[PDB]
Amino acid sequence: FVNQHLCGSHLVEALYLVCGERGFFYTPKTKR
Amino acid sequence: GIVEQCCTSICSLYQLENYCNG
Repeated sequence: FVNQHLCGSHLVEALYLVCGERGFFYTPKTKR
Repeated sequence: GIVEQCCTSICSLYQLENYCNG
């Protein structure tokens, strides 16, 4: 698949587009 | 977790869906 890297707010923005209408977890670890 | 997986290696939309609610 695609050779892209994302860090900080750029990784949050990609997760917001893929998941922000369902909800998501951006914390380094959680109870999942 | 989530913050290292695309910063230290590569990710796609199918890998971002791992961090979705569920």
